[PDB]
Amino acid sequence: QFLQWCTLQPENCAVFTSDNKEMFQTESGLVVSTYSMVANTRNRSHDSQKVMDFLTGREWGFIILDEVHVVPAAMFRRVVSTIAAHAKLGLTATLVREDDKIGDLNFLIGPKLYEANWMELSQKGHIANVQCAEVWCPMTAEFYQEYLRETARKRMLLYIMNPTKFQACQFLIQYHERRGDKIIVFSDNVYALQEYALKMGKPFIYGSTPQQERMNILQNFQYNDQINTIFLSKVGDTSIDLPEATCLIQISSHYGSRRQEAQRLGRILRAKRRNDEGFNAFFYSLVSKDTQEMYYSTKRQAFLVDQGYAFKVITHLHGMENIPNLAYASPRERRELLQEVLLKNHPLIRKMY
Amino acid sequence: PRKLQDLGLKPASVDPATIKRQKITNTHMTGILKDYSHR
Amino acid sequence: DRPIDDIVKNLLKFVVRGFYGGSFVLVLDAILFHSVLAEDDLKQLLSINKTELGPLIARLRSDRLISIHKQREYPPNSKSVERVYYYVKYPHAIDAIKWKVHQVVQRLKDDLDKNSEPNGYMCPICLTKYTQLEAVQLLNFDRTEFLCSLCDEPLVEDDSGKKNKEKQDKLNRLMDQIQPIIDSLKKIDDSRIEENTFEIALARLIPPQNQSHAAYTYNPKKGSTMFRPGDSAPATLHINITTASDEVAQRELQERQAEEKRKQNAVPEWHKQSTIGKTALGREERENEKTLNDYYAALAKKQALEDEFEDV
Ligand code: BEF
Ligand SMILES: [Mg+2]
Ligand SMILES: [Zn+2]
Repeated sequence: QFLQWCTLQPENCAVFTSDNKEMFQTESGLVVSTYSMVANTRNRSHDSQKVMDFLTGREWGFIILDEVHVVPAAMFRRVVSTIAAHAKLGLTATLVREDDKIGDLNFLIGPKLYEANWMELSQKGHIANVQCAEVWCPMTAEFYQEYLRETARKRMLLYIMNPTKFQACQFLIQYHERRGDKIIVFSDNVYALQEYALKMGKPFIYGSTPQQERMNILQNFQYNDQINTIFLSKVGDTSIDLPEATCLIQISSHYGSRRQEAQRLGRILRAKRRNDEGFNAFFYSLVSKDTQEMYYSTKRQAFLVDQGYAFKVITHLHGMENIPNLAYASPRERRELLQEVLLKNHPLIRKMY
Repeated sequence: PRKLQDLGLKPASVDPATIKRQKITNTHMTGILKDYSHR
Repeated sequence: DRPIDDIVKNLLKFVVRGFYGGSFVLVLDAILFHSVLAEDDLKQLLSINKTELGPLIARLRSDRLISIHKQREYPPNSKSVERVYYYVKYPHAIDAIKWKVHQVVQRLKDDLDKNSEPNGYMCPICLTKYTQLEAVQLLNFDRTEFLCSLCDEPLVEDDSGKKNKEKQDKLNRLMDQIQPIIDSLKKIDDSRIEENTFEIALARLIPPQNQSHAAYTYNPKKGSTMFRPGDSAPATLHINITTASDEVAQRELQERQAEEKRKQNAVPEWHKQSTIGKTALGREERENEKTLNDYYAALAKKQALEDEFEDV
C-alpha cells in the first residue's frame, strides 16, 4: 500500500523481515520491520546484527508504531528509549489494554490526538453496518453432567465442543452459502479448529500453517466460486485487509479479551459490497448458556456496546430441522464423542556407526 | 557490408557476429485449491 | 506477395538471365517459383543429372544467389538421411549483386583511365613490359634507341593507343545494358527487406511433387546451443435477434433477477423479528371472433487415426 499510494521508488524502499534483511542504499528511505525484529537484544543473526547496528548508529527522524497497544509491554517499551528518533506516532484502533500500563503510554509516546465514531461513519457510508448477534447454544445433559464434575481446565474444551454448536454451524453455513455470503469462522483453540475443519471438510489456518499455504487458501477463498467459507484462527485477528470478507462467526473466543473482540470485528468492516442498498454484515457469537462462557462473553463486548453496537440474542434459528444431515445428531455419536473428548486428557571405525 | 558502406552504398545485411542470440498443514483440501497466484 | 518481393524477384531473374547461362536460369527460376527446394525435387523438376546440377549450384552458392540448408530427416520407415534444401537469401543476394555491379563498372572506368596513359614499351625476346620512365634509363649511349637490359635488344612500342575510344564505347554500352539493375536497386534501397530463413521460406512453399521424399519441415533440436556460421538473422461475434415472446420473457427474467438480488441483500428471518419465545435450537370469445370475421367478409363481398487434438 505504501508504494501504491505514494510515489516511493522501489530502490528507496526496504523490508526488514525474517526472510530478507536488505536495506536501501540510498541516503534516505523507509525501514519497515516488526517489534520482534526491533526489541530483541540477546540473539541476532549476522545480517540482523548489522541491521541493528545500522539502526542504532543512524539517527532516525520518524517512527510509526502500528498497533501501539503492545508498546507498554515488559520490554517492548524499551525500544522507545533505545531507538533514537525525533518524532513518534502511534496508530491504533483501541487505546485500552487489560493491565494498568495503558496510562504509561502518556509518558511513553504522548497523549491521544484524534478519535472517530463508528455509528457516525456507518450512517455516513464510510463503513458498513453490522447486525451483531449472540447465539445461545444449550449444552446437552450428557456433556453438562461431566461439566459439573470436571475441573476448570477441562470444562473449557467441554463447553466449546458441544454438538449443538456443530449443528447450528452446519445449518448456518448451508443457509448463508445459499445466500452467497463469504464466511469467516474464528477459533482461538487449535484443537477445536482442527476438529471442526476435519468434520466439515473445510480448511483450517493457525500458527503451524506456512505463509505460502495460507496465502493459497486466501487466494482461492477469494477468487474461486467453489469455496465460500473458511476457518481462520487468532493469526488473522488483526492488521489483515480482506475486502471480500462479509460474514464473521465466532465459535471459540480468547476469554474476555475486549480488544481482540474489536480487532476480529474489524476484518469484515471493509467488505467489497458494503455500499449496496439493504446490505447488513453479520457477526455471530456462539455461547453456551448457564456457563462462565456467558460471563466472558458479556465481559468482552463492553467496548462495542460503549461504541454503540448492540448484540441481538438469537434463541432459535428457524428451519434448522429441515437440513438433510446434521453433525452429531445421534445419541450414539454423542456418547462416542463424550468418551473421546474425556480421553483427550576413528575414521576407520566410523563404519560401525 | 563494411566495404559496401565504405564505398557509400547502403548495405542490405549485417555481420552475423553482431547478431546477439537471445509441511503442508491441511491436506483434506488437496486437489481442490486452484492456484490463483495472480488476481 | 509484396510488391518489394516482386521487384527483388525481377532483379534476380534479370541478373541470372543476363550474367549466367541457361541452366542457371532454369535452376534459379525453379527455386524462385518454389520456396526451399530439395535436391531430389530439383533434379526431378529439371530432369538434369547430378553432375550437371553440380556446377550450377556451386556457382550460384559462390555468388550467394542461393543459400543452402542441411538438416537430418527421420522417415518413419526408412533410414534417416541429411537432405539439402536450396533457397534465396534476398539481402545477401542483393548485396552480392550490388557489389559485383559496382566492381565491374569500377574495373571498366579504371581500364579507361589506364588506357588514357602513355603506351610504354615491350621487349620482343624476353616479353618484358617497361614503362616510359623505366625505359628512359635504358637508352643506348647514342641516344637513338631504347635497349633491353636482359637481351640488349631494341624495344618495341606498346599497343592500346587506338583503344581510347573503344573503352569509352564499352562503358557506354554497359551502362545502358545494366540500366534495369540500377533502378531495381533504387527501389530496393527505398524499401526495407527482411532476411529469409529456411523456416520463413517454408511458409510460402508450393509442393513440387505429390509424394516428394523430402520432408519440407523445420524441427529444430531442443536445447541445442550449437551455433553455425551464418545461420542466424536479425475474435468471434454472435448476434441474437429478439421477438415479442422473447421480449416478455426477458422482462420476466429481469424481474426474477431483481427479486433474487433483493433477497440476497435482504436481512435474515431471525434478524427480522425477535425470536425469544421459540424453542431452543438443536437436533365463447373464439366463436365471437369467428362470427366477426365472417360478418366482415360478407360486408366486403357486398361492397365489392487417433492422436492428441484440441477443440477450438
Ligand atoms: F486496523 Be487494520 F485492520 F490494520
Ligand atoms: Mg493496519
Ligand atoms: Zn629483353
